[PDB]
Amino acid sequence: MERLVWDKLTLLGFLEKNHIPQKLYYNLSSQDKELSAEIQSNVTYYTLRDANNTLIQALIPISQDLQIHIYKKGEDYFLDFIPIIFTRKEKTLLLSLQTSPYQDIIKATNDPLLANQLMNAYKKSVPFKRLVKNDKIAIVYTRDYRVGQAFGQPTIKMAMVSSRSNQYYLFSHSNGHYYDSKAQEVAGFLLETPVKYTRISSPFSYGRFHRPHYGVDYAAKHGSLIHSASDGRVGFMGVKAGYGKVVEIHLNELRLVYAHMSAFANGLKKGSFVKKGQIIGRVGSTGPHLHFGVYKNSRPINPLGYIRTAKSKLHGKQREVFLEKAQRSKQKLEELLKTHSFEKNSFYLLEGFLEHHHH
Ligand code: NI
Ligand code: NI
Ligand SMILES: [Zn+2]
Repeated sequence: MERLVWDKLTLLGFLEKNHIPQKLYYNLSSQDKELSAEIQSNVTYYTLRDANNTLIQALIPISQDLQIHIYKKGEDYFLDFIPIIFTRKEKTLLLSLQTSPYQDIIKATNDPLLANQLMNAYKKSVPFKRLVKNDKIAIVYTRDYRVGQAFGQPTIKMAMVSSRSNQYYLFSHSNGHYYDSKAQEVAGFLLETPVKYTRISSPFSYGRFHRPHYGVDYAAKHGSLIHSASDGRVGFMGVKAGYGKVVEIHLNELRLVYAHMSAFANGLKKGSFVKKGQIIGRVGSTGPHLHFGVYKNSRPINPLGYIRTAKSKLHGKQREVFLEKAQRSKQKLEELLKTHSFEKNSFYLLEGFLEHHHH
């Protein structure tokens, strides 16, 4: 297949451009239409054409693990939402600061995405802002690959920065949030419910085997006020097929989506800075509901996990398992730092983490 980069088309625009009957979109359920609205610009997608240059297949990612599959069978086109098959690689970055955290990470990885994730993860960290030459930064992270090619964003499993001989750790969890070594949340966001809803008509779902919905649908009256769940900056504001009128707001590594609006607030525009609690529009059905979506580092995440008044902590068996892994991870990081000298090199980018050792 040809590997290409998505630019500005909608699904419908893509169908039109390639002479695929547009009913393939119009016939979708409203849930599938919402799903189809999340094709991001710059995603890598795949196409296959026949001798006539007719589009006979396409694979278009809508998340890190779901994609649209369009294919011609006999005389007709079909559209499925299917899993993405991928390979995951783990690396360990070990770094002695030479210039700035950001520049050094780029030097060692050539990856702005990872560098931005670290800055964001430590955004409120006082020791982080006070890092100086020869302070240490370690990151254990994974990246996902499709036929050899990385896609989406990396995932930080563990990070550590040292300042004045003290080490400041954070760890990911399968729930998508970061935790310190006492299993309490760090680098969180306190989001507020953005509308007065009558009920949640459809919660967030990965749709995973034991259905995918990448937001929360809040049933509300047409015209109900919609308030920003957070501070941030408006990125997009307008109409997207499947979402109707929508506002997107960015804050650190979050993108927050508010869809199906009947109207935007007067004077709101692309680039507007907004405050948590500020009115950004009104509920519509462009019956009525607000679709509220949250994306961390490009990946959809359950918004409800961040609507809380306090910082989260892990509990029960989740806490036990976490702390066990955290201890093992900390011990292993020390061993790796002992066995890779910053006299020889300012950084090391190592294959794997727990299994990494020499002979
Ligand atoms: Ni090594
Ligand atoms: Ni061995
Ligand atoms: Zn929805």
